[PDB]
Formats: sequence, structure tokens, C-alpha cells
Amino acid sequence: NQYYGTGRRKSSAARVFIKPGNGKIVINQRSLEQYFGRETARMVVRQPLELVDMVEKLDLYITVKGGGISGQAGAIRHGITRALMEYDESLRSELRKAGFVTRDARQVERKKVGLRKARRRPQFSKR
Amino acid sequence: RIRIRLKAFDHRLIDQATAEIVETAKRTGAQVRGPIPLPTRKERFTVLISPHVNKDARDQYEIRTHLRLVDIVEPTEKTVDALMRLDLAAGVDVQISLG
Amino acid sequence: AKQSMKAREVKRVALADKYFAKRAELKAIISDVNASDEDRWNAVLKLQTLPRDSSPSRQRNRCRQTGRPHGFLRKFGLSRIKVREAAMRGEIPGLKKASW
Amino acid sequence: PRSLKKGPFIDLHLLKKVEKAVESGDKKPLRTWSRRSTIFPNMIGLTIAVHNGRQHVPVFVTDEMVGHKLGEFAPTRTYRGHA
Amino acid sequence: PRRRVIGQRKILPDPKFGSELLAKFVNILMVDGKKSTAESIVYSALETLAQRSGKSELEAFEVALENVRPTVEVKSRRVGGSTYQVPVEVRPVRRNALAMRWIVEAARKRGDKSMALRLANELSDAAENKGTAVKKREDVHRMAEANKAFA
Amino acid sequence: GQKVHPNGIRLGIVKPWNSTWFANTKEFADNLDSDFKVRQYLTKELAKASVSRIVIERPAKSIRVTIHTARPGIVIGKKGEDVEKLRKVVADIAGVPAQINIAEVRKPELDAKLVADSITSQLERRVMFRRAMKRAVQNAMRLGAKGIKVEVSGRLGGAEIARTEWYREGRVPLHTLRADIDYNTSEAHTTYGVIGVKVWIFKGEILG
RNA sequence: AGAACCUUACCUGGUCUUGACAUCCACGGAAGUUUUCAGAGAUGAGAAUGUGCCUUCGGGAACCGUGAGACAGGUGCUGCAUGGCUGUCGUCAGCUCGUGUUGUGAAAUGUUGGGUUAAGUCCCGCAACGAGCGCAACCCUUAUCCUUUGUUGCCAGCGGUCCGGCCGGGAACUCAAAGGAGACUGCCAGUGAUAAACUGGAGGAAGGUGGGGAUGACGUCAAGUCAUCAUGCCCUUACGACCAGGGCUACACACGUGCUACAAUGGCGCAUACAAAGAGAAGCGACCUCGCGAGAGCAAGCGGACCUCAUAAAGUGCGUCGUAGUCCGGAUUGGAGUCUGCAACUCGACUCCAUGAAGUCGGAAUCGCUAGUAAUCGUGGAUCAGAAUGCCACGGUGAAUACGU
Repeated sequence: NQYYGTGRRKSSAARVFIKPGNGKIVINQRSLEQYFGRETARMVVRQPLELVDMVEKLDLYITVKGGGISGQAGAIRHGITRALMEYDESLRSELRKAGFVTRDARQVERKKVGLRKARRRPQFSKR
Repeated sequence: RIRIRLKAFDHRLIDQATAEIVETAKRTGAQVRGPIPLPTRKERFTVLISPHVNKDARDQYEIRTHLRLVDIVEPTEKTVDALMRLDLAAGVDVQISLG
Repeated sequence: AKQSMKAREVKRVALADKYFAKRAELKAIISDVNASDEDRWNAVLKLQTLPRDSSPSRQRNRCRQTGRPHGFLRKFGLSRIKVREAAMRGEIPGLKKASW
Repeated sequence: PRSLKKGPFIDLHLLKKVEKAVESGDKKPLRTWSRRSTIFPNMIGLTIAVHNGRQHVPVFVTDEMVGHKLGEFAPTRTYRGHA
Repeated sequence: PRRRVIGQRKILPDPKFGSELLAKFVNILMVDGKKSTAESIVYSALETLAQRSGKSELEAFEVALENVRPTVEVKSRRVGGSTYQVPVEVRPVRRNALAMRWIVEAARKRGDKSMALRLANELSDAAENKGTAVKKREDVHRMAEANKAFA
Repeated sequence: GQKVHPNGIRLGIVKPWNSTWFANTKEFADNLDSDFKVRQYLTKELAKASVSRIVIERPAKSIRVTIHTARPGIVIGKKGEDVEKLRKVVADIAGVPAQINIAEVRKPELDAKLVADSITSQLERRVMFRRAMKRAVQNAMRLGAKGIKVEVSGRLGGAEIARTEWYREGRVPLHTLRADIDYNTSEAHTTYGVIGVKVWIFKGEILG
């Protein structure tokens, strides 16, 4: 019965499963409060659920790999959104409005020869 | 089981080789495992392109070494020998290892 | 580079090839904590006696075509300049311009 | 400095020369290029003209010079002053 | 730029109070992309401020901001031989930003020990209508007044 | 040094490689060296024979050479006399069993390298460079090149001040990756100095 | 893309002169293998083994030896004799040609004009009509999906459990490649000259070139490079070759580019979480043992989605310090040592203990950056015995601002 959505953001890759239940979130066999020490991360993972009143209605099992914390959180959120879409298919519009269906395609820009970074040019001088 | 590690620079060529190997396996023996693609090695190189001096002037080359893992689960009399006999296309280093 | 330099390099290489077994053995002896002091001393002295060009840390990697000491690459055995040329010509297999 | 397990460094030839000198009991200066050679207890009393790149500069060895090397007492560069 | 105006990028509201302005402030405060620390500091400032003035955390902050927002700023046209500073009515989006920035600057300046504490103090000052940010605002206004002839 | 090499930019798409083998980091440099040697030897030998492209391909500790030449008859000589001779020397150079194949180049006026070589030869035997260039261009056009460019540079007519001159005809798109642009180069070692000859020959676009 | 020796081209001495590197004959010796004393070493003198492929036997091809010359050699000069390669204006939208026409002609026209575009982009007009090189597209990469194939990668649902995907297994998901789909102002409305377009919105992972790279027109600067390479006067018992030591690391000073700081958005201590991308056989080197530590010893696994480098750090929590030249800062110097290496004096890196400069945000002025950018945090790679704060790569966190010309 369990529904599913893949999450991806920066170099993170979340695997969100939605099930009907009480609303307990497990991320890599750890609680939401344990895994994400950051409040912002927590908020981002809860955002979609908040938007469509199904926080108490459904449990979700997650496993996430790659990236840092914020990126991971984003990925998770994306996955959740996907799952929701799969599951209801009538909440899509709301999600779209929110801006959660959109895969955030922003990757880190590669370092470029000549430059110290993606865009930082070295210090110039006429003399 | 016979593990087979195909390695080549051209991907198409490698693919062709793999298919051929599978064909060789499948007629003689039975239950060929399958052509599993491993990660490609993208060995990059930067070089200064000026003869003398211009350091920001550079060419960045790479060699994409592709890997194909073909496995054979049942080595029969006919199959292994056939495989041995069969020489593949040039520019494809194949390594074969039973057990 | 000059011819002379190349020749020298070759000579060094040859020496290295020759004296490897002995030199290595000597090194081992010197290292070996479970050994006599006098023996160790002898080994140290013995090493000195052997030619300098026998050392592998003496020989410089030069380009196999031009003998250019700098800008070398190990995989190709060529200096950058020559490597590039090879790449352009199709002479290095698999090598093409990379973008990402 | 050099490892304690390796011992002190002295050039073999130099050492030999020193030994010879000791045997003789002579005090004529020994011209030497081994600046990297450590001074030894037996070398005390001997004059040993160490090369500085250009010329051999005489170094009368003392009790205090033992742990040091020969090149320490034979300065290579020759700076007087800018004005 | 010359060619094209662009739409301002999306900003998430802060997790504690659910405010855009607060988030913006936090961002402004932040240095070296250490957002979290900055946000913590902001929170601390708020809490202390709340304790001091009563009200809410957010409301108090808003009030403080209000006392440092500039109605009018100046810009340098310089069409003549010498430069003429001209007043201009500063827009809603910008004014809010400016006040925040000023506050942050004041906090940075201030001689108190912890950053958060300093920030809180600054906020309090703003609320009361004394301090550094307020002074700056006054100066800005004053300049505009002086150059009111130009319009 | 503005322009990218036209062969080099297209190796992944429309142009293939010359040396076509796999090797690990251990044996790769050595292989390259061997290739360089053999190629050099071949060039030295088959100068009078119009040779365009040597393609080396080594599977299973055995070297397979493929010589693309306009006139096989001179490279082969008597049936399997010259080729055979070449083979053993190639083997020696390599240190492995050798195998020489000889591809016959249809339309040597459309092969760029060959054209370049011809031009160089002409220059060496003291013709008007311009007339040679014209001939090169014209011939290619006649043969059915979608376009051709040739360029010659330095000490033209033994002049003190060096310059470059070039003749284009038809279309020669270099920025277009899918264009089959046969590019190659040569050098005329004249009495006044070297004269470098470049030539681009556009066969047509590949669709895939 | 790495000067201790080497590199090295420079200096000081010590040496060689058909030569270190090749080809050629003549004729002495099979090559080579081992070892001895003097010498800084280069080199200059000794003792042991071998005679292989073939001879109407005037001898041969590999590899040393000697003399003659023919020649070798030159990182010697000219980049203002050159090729090749490179920078540069500038990834700027330009630069041309054929035929026609205009003008005595140099030339013009096309290529200007009305709009529009990132674009000589596109349309419309028009003595121009066409074409080429460039602005675009084709290529790589990144963002969504589908199919295929599932180990060394994965664990949704199943059983077992040493609660480790580890083992039965499963092929779902991630991921891995290979092949397809997808974005074209294609659809909607308005503005526009019945247009090219523009403005908005719908869908969509992505929207107007989606983000980034590669790609550099004709040409310019007698721009750079004869020291990569090649190439059209000079040296040839020396401007060539070998060696040991030194120098390229010097130090009143001036400039360039970086790193680390000046602190509390921090330092220190203890606990603890989340990456990517790479390299590896004269190599990467677990575990275990010893060492305060750098490391040492033993020694598996592994040419590697398997094993190793390899603990990511910033972060988070708890404690402490409380604005001091400090529990900030680490230069400098003394001692003692580890590793590499024939060899760390000149002149390596790293460690430990001590020492604890200047520096409290920097004058005139001056640089970078418009987004996953700057800022900040670590990680890897090349060269490489050893020797990066440089270079080239990788992810983490992650802003501000753009009214306008």
C-alpha cells in the first residue's frame, strides 16, 4: 500500500515513503529531531505537509544520502511532495503554487581555469 | 562463476563487445548473468597550450575508460572453451576470471 | 633539450637498472633495527662507494620525443606541448577535449 | 640535523687523512673540500683548510668545535657593506 | 543593469515566527554564509528585547525598525561643476532593508560583549528613539532637508 | 593562436582516432612511444609513396598497422615483397608480431594531407606558390569537395618579410562540429626557410 | 605540473678531445659478467669467464677497443629571416566576396533605412541579386521522466538474525551506464505594420539561448616563444663533453600575487552529525602492537562501485574564557627528533617541548563578484624519493544589491 516519491536537491537523494498513520517521521532510522538538529531543515521537511493538512494523517519513512544538511532537507521535501502527488493527484495545484514540485536545479558551478573559483577572478592590476 | 571485466575507451565498441560475449555464452551454456555497467573512469588532464608563456591558456583533456561486468553463472565444458577461442574487437581489454 | 642531456639520462637509467638489487639490499640492511651497529656502518659506507647515478632519485623524467624536463606527464611519457599535439592528431587513444 | 641512529657524518677520505695526520704527529694544514664533514674529537689540534667555494681558509680546531661541521667555520659569501 | 529588470528572488520565512522580514534581517546579519549562528543570535536578541519591552518578540522588533526607517534619502546627480546631492523618496522594499542594515552596523559598532546582546540593546534604543541607527536616520533626513531645494 | 584544431575537436563525433587501442597506465606511455616510432619510420620510408593516414591498432600483444595511401602499387611493390619487408621492421620497432594492411585512397585530391604534401613538394621544386595553391583548390572542387581552404605562410617567393596567403573555395564550416572537415598540415623546407601549408577540406555534414 | 644531488642551462676548480650522443670503413678483441688500489669524483692501473647464428676459410652481423678523417655537438646570436604553437582586442558581431549597377576615379552599393534581437537575429522595404567566414544550431555537462541491465552498488515488502544489508532473498527505490522522450514562443491572451517580434499565463522538472563548458570570424600588436620542437651567422683541443663542490634560496631597499591574523558571528576543551570528486603496484597500505607525536614494527585487502588513501570541516550540544595585546595572534629563535634520500651545512618537510614579534580592520588610492555567485569551510589531483599558502579539480554552508544610464 505504501506510496513513494524520490527526492533530489544539490547532491542529496532522498527516498520518501508515505503510509497512512499518526504522523511519525523517521530519517535513516532516526527521528526528525535527532537527524536534523537545525530548525530550518525541520521546517522545510514539514512545509509541504503543513500546506496540505495531512501532518497527523500519514507516517513517512525516509532514507537520504549525499549533500549536506540543508540540501538533504530540500531533497526530502521534494520527495515528500512527489509522494503526495502520487497519492492524491488532486493536491498538485497547491504544491505548484507553493513551489515544491519544482526540482531546484541549482548545482555548484564548476571551478574554471584562470579563475580562483566559479566566478572570482584573481586580483587585477594595470601596474 | 566466470566474471568478465570488459574495459575500453570507446563506449559503443565496448557495448558491441559485450553483446558478442553474451551471444557466445548463451548458445553454448545457460543462465548468463548479464551485462552490468560499472562506473566510468574519467581521468582528466590539464596542460598549458602555449610553447612558452601564457598560464591561463589551457586545454583540458580526458580519457573515459568504460567498464562492463559480464558474469556467467554455469561454466559448462563447451562454453568456457568457446569463450577462450573467441577473440573480441581491438581496443577492448577483456579480463576473464572463474571464481 | 640537448642530445647530451638525453644521453646522460639514459646512462643514469642504465645505472639504476644495474645496481638496484644491491642498493635495495644495502638500504634494507641500514634500516633493519635488529642488526649490528658495525654492520650498519659498513652498509652506510658501502652505499657511498656505489655510483651516484645508480640512485633512482637522480634521474629526471623528460619527454620521450623532445627531452624537455618540465611540463611532463607520466601516463603519456610526453611533455605537455607534445601531448597536446598528439591529442590533436588522434595519436593518443581515448583522449579528447573535456567539458563539464 | 642528522638522525642519532645514523651516527655522525664525515667523508671517508677526510677521516683517513685525519687518521694519517694523527699517526704522523704533524701540524701542516690539510686542504679539504668536505664542508659537510662533522668535526671529531681526534681532529682537535689540527689545522684543516676548508674550501669556501673560492679558496681554502685555515681552521684551527678547538674543543668547542666538535659537534659542528667544517663548513660552519669557512664562510662562503663576502659582504662588507652597502656603503 | 542596462538591459532588463529582473524579479526579486524567493525568500523563506524564519522557522520560529514565520516572518519574511525577520528572515531578511537574519540574512543581513549573517557573515561567511554562517546562517544558523546568525539566526540564533537574532533569536537571542529578540528574546531579550521581548523581556525588556514586553509586547511580543516580532512586534517589538517591528516597532524598533519603524523608528529607524528613512522617509527620504539622497543621491548624487552632480550635473553642474560642483556636486548637488538630490533628495529622493525611498521605496517600501528599500526603506525596510536600509533600516535593518543600519541597525546591524550599529550592533557591530557597539561596545557590549556578545553580538546578540549588542543587537538587543540597539533594538531597545531604536524603540526608545536614541542610539546609533536612529542618529544615522536623522542625519540622512537632515541632509535631505538641507537639499530640499533640488527636486 | 586563435583556432582550435579541426580534427581534435571532432574526435568524439565525426572523426575517428588513429591509434586505436586500450592500455592501463602501466603500458600506455610505452605504447604511445612505439606508435610514434613506427609512424616516424613509415613516414621516412614511404615519402615517395603518397601516404595520408597510418592507423595503428594493437590487440593481444600484436600490432596491426593500416596504411592509407593513394598508390598502393609503390608501397606494395611486387606482390608481398615490400609490404613483408616493412612488416618485420615494424615488428622490430614495436617488439611484437606485426601486421601491415594497406588501404587504397580513392580521390587523393580530396584527401587534405596528401594535397598539403603535394603543395610542399611543389614549393620545394621552386614553383609559384600561388599557382600551386590555385591548383590545389581547383582540383578538389572539380573532384566534388563541398569546399576547400588552403593556407601557406612565411618566406613566400623568398621575400625578406614573411607573410601568409590563403585560398578558399566553396564552404568550409569549422564551428559546425558535424561537418566532415579533413584538416592537415605540412612544411616546405626551402632555401629561404620553412613554408607551412595548411589545408581544410570539407567533404560534407554527417547526420546521425 | 615542484632548483639539496640530479634537474642546470650559471660559477669555481679537476679533466676529455671524431668525442657523452650517431653513421662509415680499417683492423685489435665475442659481448657482457663479476671483483682490486689511488682519486672529491671524472678516471687510470689489476684478477676471473666466453668464441652464437656460417665459411672453393682475402671473413662476417650484434658489442667493446684504437687511429685517421668525413662529421657529431651547441639551452650559442637573430622571434626584426621563419614554421608551429600562444596571448590580445573579444565570444566583440562583425569581416568579406561573386555578378550586377552608380562614379573619370580612389570607391560606393549589397552591409544603409522602419521595426526587432543576445546576435549582419529575424521580418518589411529598397539597384541590388546571391554566396562565404562568423551569430545560431550540431558536441560535452547539468535539471525531469521512461526502457534495458542489476555486482563489487541498492534494501520497499518478505523470513532469519551476532540488530551490521550481514544472509536467504528481492528486484522495487537510490545509484550505475547505454539507449530513447522532453522546450519549439509549440499552446492561450493582448500590443504590433495583415509582420518579425514583444509583454504577460497555462501547463511543465525545466520558458523564452533553461544553468555551465567547449567552440575565438577577417584581422590587430615586425605582441610572445630560435631555451619544447623544427628551421634560413658564429664556435669546433672549444660558445662542445665528463666530474666534484658552490650558485639559481644572496638582502639597505621598491612593487606584484597569495596565506595567516588582528578576535567573542570568536578561541580552547569534551561529545556528535551530513559530502562530492579523485588517486593507487619500485603504488595505496586496514587491523593489531609500540611511540606524547611526526612516525616505527608487523602485515591483510586491493590494478580496485569490492581494498587502501579516508576521521570531511564549517555545523550541532554542553562547558569554559569575558574585551585584555588576552586562554586573540602566531612570526621568530633554542633544544630534541621523525621520514624521504648516497646526502637535508649552505637548502627539505613534518613532530614534540620551550620561546610568544608585529598586528586592535590598515594613507593616497585600488580589485573581484548579479546565485548555488560572492563570502566562508574543508576534500582530492597533477608534477613528485622528499619538498605547496601556488595551479587544476570537488562538494559543504550560503548572502547582499541592481532605482536606473
